[PDB]
Amino acid sequence: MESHKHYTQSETEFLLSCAETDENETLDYEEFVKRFHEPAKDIGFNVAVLLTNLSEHMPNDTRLQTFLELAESVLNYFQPFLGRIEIMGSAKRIERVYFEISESSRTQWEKPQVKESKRQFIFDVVNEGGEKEKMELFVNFCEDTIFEMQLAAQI
Amino acid sequence: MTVKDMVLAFFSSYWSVFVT
Amino acid sequence: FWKKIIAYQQKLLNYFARNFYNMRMLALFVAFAINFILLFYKVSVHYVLEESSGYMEPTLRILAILHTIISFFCIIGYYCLAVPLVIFKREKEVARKLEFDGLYITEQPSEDDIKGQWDRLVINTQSFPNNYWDKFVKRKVMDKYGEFYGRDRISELLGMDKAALDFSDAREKKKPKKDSSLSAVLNSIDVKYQMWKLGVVFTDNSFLYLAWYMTMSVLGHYNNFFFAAHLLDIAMGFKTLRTILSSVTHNGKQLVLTVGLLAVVVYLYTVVAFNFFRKFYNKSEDGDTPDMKCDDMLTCYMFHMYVGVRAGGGIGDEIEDPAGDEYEIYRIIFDITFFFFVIVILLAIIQGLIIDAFGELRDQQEQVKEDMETKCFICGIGNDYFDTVPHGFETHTLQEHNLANYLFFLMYLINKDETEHTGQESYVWKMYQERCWEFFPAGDCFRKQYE
Amino acid sequence: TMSVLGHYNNFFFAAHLLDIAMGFKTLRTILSSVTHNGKQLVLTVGLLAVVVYLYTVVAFNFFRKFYNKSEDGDTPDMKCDDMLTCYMFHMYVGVRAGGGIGDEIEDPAGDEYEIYRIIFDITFFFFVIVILLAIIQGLIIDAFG
Amino acid sequence: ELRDQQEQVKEDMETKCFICGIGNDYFDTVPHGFETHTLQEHNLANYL
Ligand SMILES: [Ca+2]
Ligand SMILES: [Zn+2]
Ligand SMILES: [Zn+2]
Repeated sequence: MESHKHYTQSETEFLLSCAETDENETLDYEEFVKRFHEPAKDIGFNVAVLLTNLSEHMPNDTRLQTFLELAESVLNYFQPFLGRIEIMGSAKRIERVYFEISESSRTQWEKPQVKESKRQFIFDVVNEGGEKEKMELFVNFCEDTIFEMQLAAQI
Repeated sequence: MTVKDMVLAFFSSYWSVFVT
Repeated sequence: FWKKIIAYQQKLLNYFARNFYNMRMLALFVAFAINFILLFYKVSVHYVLEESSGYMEPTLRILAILHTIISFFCIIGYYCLAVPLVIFKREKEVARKLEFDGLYITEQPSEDDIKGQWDRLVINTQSFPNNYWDKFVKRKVMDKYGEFYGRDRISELLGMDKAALDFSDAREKKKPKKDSSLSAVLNSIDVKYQMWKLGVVFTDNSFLYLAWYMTMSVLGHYNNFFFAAHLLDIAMGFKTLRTILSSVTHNGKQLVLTVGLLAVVVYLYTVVAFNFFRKFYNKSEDGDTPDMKCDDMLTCYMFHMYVGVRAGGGIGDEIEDPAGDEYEIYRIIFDITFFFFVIVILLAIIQGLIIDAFGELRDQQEQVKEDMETKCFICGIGNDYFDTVPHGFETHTLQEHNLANYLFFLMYLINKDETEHTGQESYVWKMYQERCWEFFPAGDCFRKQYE
Repeated sequence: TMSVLGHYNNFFFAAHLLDIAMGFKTLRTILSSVTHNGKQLVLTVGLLAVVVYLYTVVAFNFFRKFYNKSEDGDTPDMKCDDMLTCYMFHMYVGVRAGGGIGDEIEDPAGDEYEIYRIIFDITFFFFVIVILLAIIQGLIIDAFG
Repeated sequence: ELRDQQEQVKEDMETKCFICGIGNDYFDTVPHGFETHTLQEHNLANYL
């Protein structure tokens, strides 16, 4: 953990003091990480989405920009994890809602079958698709895609 | 024997349209 | 016992589903090998394989056996990889139709569709929404059509009538513990739903294609020549030749009208020849052996359709020299008009129906590419507007309007909770439950909303 | 290599005329009509051959008494007594015949086959030299556009 | 030429109104605007 040159002296000494060292000088890193990283991931995701909302809804703020300068170190980890669903919420208001994206969800989306089905969908919707049902069939395609994605996930 | 009976057998089905 | 065999059959089914295309390509290669070794036949009324120093006669039989076996493997892996998805779509469509339109309630289907009539013996079964990740569709439809119609008149054709009565009765102090007897689950499984499921599968085109595949592979054992029909699987199964075959199968009807017009014109030419050119159709061999004449209408029509179309130079090159009087000019008009009207402007129509289709498919592809590259799929603003910030449109389609992000958001809303949603999540969930989709950005975005 | 081999034999200097195309780009506007598609052409040659093989096996199974290209009589040759020979005969004569394959074979006057062989020949004509050469000709005409 | 004529006719009836001739893009600011415009405001049947 000192050869990757990522953890400084203080971080190295902290991670060594945070070890189990239950008289045997041995640590089960499985439970160690599942204890010290699983809730850390969720709370870091929450702080990251908070900071992203603040940055996108309060620009030109140097008092916040200097805070972002120290926050990118943890904000970069959750970049392929925060979505931007620009919805129409309150009357005449484009609200940017965020949510969590599971690693399996972003893994089963890059499969060739789903990509080819999406390509064919875009094709036969741009060509012969209507206007009254464009979103209606987009949501039907979305439901079919997620169903086949769970099916390919439980196999 | 198929050079002549094919057209006759093909038209023998349209008798149900000729009756109506 | 039961657990150790179920956990094994599930793994076997998962293996067959994961390796569907691999076994498909392997069966294709086996058919290729069979048809290549079919290139070594001879005759002796008796078909004989006498062309090598052995090792070719028994290998054909073992390859045919292996091909039939692997085709059976494909027919059992398709039923485990693709059939759940099609039944999910069928259940989804029939359930939404029932809930939001009252199909089998107020707008009974007509006779011009088999799906609306075949989806009738599935709404009254016990496990109707087997693959819809919810079963509260019957509850929705009686609550929607319970007071406007007979409360019991709805549950009589939606099933569970006596079941719902017994459940409302058992809510009191009357409830036993149901027993589970091994080797006696045939009564527990729903037979009507399974019958409907097989009826849906036997209609699925992609399943009938494999069924025909199985028929030809089985007949290949009675005769070792039906394995040639398996080369059509390189086109009807793998979509690697669609760009080419979509040039002939795009028009369709136009081709049948062309074959239905060329034949009429050839029939007119045939009757004209029968009425005015008796002394010409004299295809005698060695002399004084008149044959292939015009003494019969059907024979003359067949002669025309078989020789004059394929002659490449009209019909005047397969008939006698038009030197006879009173016909020297009429037969010249006949032959040259046949040439100009049959193999010039009626094959040009077919050749333009084949050449225009390439352009039509290419134009469709370019239009699709332009609409996905010049507009956004969700908001549809345009590519030029987003190209004001350096490299704006691709960042817009990768962060703000990613279709994948919308898919994960829908999954998250469905799988998260019901009472833990925030304001926006509950708002979107209420619209999704009511199926309106005005929460999609119609013609505005976060960049057009602000500076 | 070709210029050196031209000394061992004075005919490899004919391969140097390909330099008017592969070296000088004065013929690219024309040659870019055939070399633009590429794969499509190989799929076409890989489909036409399959269709001709189907027609060949059909003929081998139902039209024995027709492939009788005898000269002077009583000299049977170029028959269908071999799969490879029949396949070669098809690929060499029926494709280039310009009128299908029914103009290089016997008259289909035999009973029980008078109609089946008519379908065979006319379908070969319409499917081999009509809609499989049209694909190649459209692959060449569309490339100019 | 005939295919181009058909596509031009379809585009002019689908991108513009027959009576006013404003355009399809302008009416696509209200959700599903153009078809409602051609079925309520500028219906040829209504004029007849
Ligand atoms: Ca809550
Ligand atoms: Zn957009
Ligand atoms: Zn108008």
